[PDB]
Amino acid sequence: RFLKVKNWETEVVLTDTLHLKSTLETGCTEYICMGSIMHPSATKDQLFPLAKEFIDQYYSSIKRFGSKAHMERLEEVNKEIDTTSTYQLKDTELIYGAKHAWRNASRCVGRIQWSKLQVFDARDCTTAHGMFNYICNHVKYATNKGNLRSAITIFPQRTDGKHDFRVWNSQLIRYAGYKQPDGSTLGDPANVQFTEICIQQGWKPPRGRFDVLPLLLQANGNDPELFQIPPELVLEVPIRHPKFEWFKDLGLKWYGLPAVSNMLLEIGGLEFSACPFSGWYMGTEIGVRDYCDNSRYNILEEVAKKMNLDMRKTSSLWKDQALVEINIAVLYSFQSDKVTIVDHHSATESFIKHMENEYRCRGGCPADWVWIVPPMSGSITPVFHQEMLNYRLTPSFEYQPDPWNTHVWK
Amino acid sequence: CPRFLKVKNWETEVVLTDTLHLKSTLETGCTEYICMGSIMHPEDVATKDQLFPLAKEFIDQYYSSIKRFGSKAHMERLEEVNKEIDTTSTYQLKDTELIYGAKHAWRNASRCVGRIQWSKLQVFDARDCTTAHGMFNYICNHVKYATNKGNLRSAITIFPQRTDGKHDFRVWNSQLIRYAGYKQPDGSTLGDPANVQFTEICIQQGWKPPRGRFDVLPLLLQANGNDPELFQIPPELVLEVPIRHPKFEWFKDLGLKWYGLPAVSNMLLEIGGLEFSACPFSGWYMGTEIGVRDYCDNSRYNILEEVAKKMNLDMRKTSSLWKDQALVEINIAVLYSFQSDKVTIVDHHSATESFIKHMENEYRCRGGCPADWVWIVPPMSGSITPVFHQEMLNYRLTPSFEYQPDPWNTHVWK
Ligand code: HEM
Ligand code: HEM
Ligand SMILES: Cc1cc(N)nc(CCc2cc(F)cc(CC[C@@H]3CCCN3)c2)c1
Ligand SMILES: Cc1cc(N)nc(CCc2cc(F)cc(CC[C@@H]3CCCN3)c2)c1
Ligand SMILES: C[C@H](O)[C@H](O)[C@H]1CNc2nc(N)[nH]c(=O)c2N1
Ligand SMILES: C[C@H](O)[C@H](O)[C@H]1CNc2nc(N)[nH]c(=O)c2N1
Ligand SMILES: [Zn+2]
Repeated sequence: RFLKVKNWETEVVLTDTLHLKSTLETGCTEYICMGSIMHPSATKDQLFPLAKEFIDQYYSSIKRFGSKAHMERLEEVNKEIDTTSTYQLKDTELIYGAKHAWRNASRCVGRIQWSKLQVFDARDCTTAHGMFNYICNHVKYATNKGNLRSAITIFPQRTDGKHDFRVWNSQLIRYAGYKQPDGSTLGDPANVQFTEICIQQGWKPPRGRFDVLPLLLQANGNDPELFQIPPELVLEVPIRHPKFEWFKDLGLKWYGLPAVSNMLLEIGGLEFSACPFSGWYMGTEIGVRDYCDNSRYNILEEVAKKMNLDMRKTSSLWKDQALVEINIAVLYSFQSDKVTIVDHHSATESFIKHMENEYRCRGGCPADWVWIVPPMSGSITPVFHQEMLNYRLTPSFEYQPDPWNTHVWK
Repeated sequence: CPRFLKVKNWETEVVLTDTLHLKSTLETGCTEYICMGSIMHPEDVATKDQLFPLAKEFIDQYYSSIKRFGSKAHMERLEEVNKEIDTTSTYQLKDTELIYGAKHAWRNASRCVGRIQWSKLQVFDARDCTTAHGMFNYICNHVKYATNKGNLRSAITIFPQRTDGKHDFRVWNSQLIRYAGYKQPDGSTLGDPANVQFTEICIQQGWKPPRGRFDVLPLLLQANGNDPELFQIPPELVLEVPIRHPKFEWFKDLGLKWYGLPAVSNMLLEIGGLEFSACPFSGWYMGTEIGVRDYCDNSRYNILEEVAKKMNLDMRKTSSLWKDQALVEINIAVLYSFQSDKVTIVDHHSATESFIKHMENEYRCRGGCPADWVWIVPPMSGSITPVFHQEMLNYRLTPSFEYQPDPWNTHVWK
């Protein structure tokens, strides 16, 4: 049945019909909502209807549903699943599938850009060296000297589960984290375990606060191999503040390119376990979560100190004030270095415009309020006031197990 | 449905196990295929047959809570209730049950961050009320008790339950204390834009409006399904706080103030299948309710622009974050003003920390704690509060507070 969503600030009401096309589970039931749970919980027989569904919607998108080309594609695919227990996507299908996995990503506030995605087909890759070459090309292309461009690189699909392609890095570019003797942590605390795996694998750590991690790449189920991304390919931004002259002295920097490399791309029942994708940052991703999460860089105290704020009571809101200044700094630094970045006001504004576009042309837009609303100043952004329906459309990006839990070494 | 559900805190890695969800009752609005977790709201009167098991379930729960389950007094209460539903199509709660039920409706309110306080609720039994004048008396006493000269105390006043649906008690006000809002001929709004409709109802009903920026609305009170009647709350019972800033001397020049007592009066209390359509309850504010929503929502008092001007902020680019900057200062002022006037208020850091402690205790002692993340996380600085990182399960337990239709939409005028 048709569902309505209201914006409580503008009184705009949209009608969702698109949800009628979803299949696999949200995690919720009529009795229990799991909207804030981060991760809720093939064969020839399972494969064809999934392939059929996908081919059907592809040919429906290019206005040739039921065509001879459509009819023959279905036959070709069925015949191929028959003999090889799988099938291969056409290039046009791969590109359509990747764009729509982004289009369907309910947790992404950046989806107004969804159809401008550069798709790199790396399905001919066979070795970690080949993966490294492809990933370098991606990074170089996507960075584009600061004028960032959205991109995805797609490695060979899963076959028997024993020969998976995986990027072991959760993101292509991240800073190392080190467990110090005294008990504290140097670098990025989120990456302490992964940093230790790289060290355990032969990586010589500079033990700095912003050491770019090496790539750990697994091809065709083999042991992963270490690679250093060439430093000229890694664009970084020193963080400074437009008024606080002392801010530069904090010694902070971040990288310009956000590139998720641990997710799984599902298209027509096919599983692409290595599909690193990248866009550009929303300022709060760095300024709020990376720098101010207690379990991350945790710099609020220091900043509030230099701001000489009253830090004895919570109700002075010293944390909130230091937080805003940090996020001003990040946006100012990127903009000053002409590195693409978006603030949470502009991004959420664009997302409301996108939703309206999608309801008009597509009959809806799956969206996860819990992730869409920014981690600071929530209700002064327009998505706070926007009701959203969340549901799962395919093609899609999914979570998968960390490779160091599933991999049986040499 | 699975016996155990786990929730993780992603900052602390603490994992909690929920069994309480097995007792969930009505719908969330969600399905296997769609989640409605961000949807704000996702005559008929229970029949004899619908009422029996709802009453039994509640009575069983009550007698379990007092460690007398299966006792003689328990079986006798069951029998008395059953006969009463049989002979009168309804039944009456004992005072003990009424108090237990109200406290648990609060305990079960998944959208409430203040529930660590739930067992400390003063319950006022107004089921002997017959007239709007009497409702007025009960509500004034509630307000005065709850206000306690600034040392606020949580309270609920419970008016007679629904009978046939044609004799409902209702407070027409959505909250006991709100400021009027006036639409002007040029399209601008004076006062609180949120209350323009209700304000015009009051004016039609005979209220003489002072037409100012902070006019306390009168009470519009309906007893026994009769037409509602207007009453002015004695102004000495309405504690207010002028808003000033500990640093910006000019902040007081904005002429802002707010009332001390948040008191919701449009919700329905369900206990044992009985429906209490008039049950105003009150607590104390979290600062952001005022500083972020009331003052800074664009469709509310919307003062961000004027605060930013007096702060001399660059307001031409959003990326200067001038809005965020002014928002923080406004919320510093609100907390500073309440604390200085010794009126109870809690900041969002303290409230959410207490809520996590509460939720952990509930998981351990009760087997769970329904919580609505979308409502629990504060409207500013979300991720620097501990609830942001906390996975939650949302489900409906009874006794409960529920939404109900606005009374002007359903009332049959006499
Ligand atoms: C182009 C600019 C983009 C912006 C500004 C943007 C913004 C964001 C933000 C702020 C998040 C939340 C991330 C987090 O909290 O960890 C997110 C999530 C996500 N984005 Fe986008 N994004 C962009 C591009 C892309 C692209 C190119 C793709 C894929 C082709 C994509 C797919 C996703 C997915 C699948 C998630 C959810 C990830 C998860 O569940 O952990 N995004 N995006
Ligand atoms: C004692 C201090 C209390 C605090 C600090 C507190 C805090 C809050 C806050 C911040 C909200 C969100 C309100 C909004 O955004 O409109 C809320 C909602 C709610 N509170 Fe509490 N509260 C308190 C007392 C109470 C009491 C005494 C009751 C009932 C007996 C109660 C029941 C509820 C309910 C049912 C909601 C959901 C309201 C809705 O859906 O509109 N609270 N509370
Ligand atoms: C494509 C893209 C664009 C954009 N602006 N941001 C992203 C996310 C980038 C990112 C970059 C990064 F370094 C780390 C993470 C992980 C965040 C954790 C893991 C899951 C829950 N939270 C994510 C991707
Ligand atoms: C008991 C209680 C304590 C507390 N701190 N806050 C509350 C809520 C008080 C309140 C006070 C108020 F003035 C308005 C509201 C509801 C505002 C909007 C209208 C539609 C959805 N929400 C709520 C109650
Ligand atoms: C659309 C969304 O559900 C709506 O704006 C909600 C979000 N969370 C909220 N949270 C609280 N505490 N109060 C609210 O009024 C709202 N509004
Ligand atoms: C428990 C909760 O689901 C978790 O902290 C979520 C909340 N919302 C989020 N939103 C975004 N964009 N990113 C996140 O990592 C999270 N974390
Ligand atoms: Zn749900």
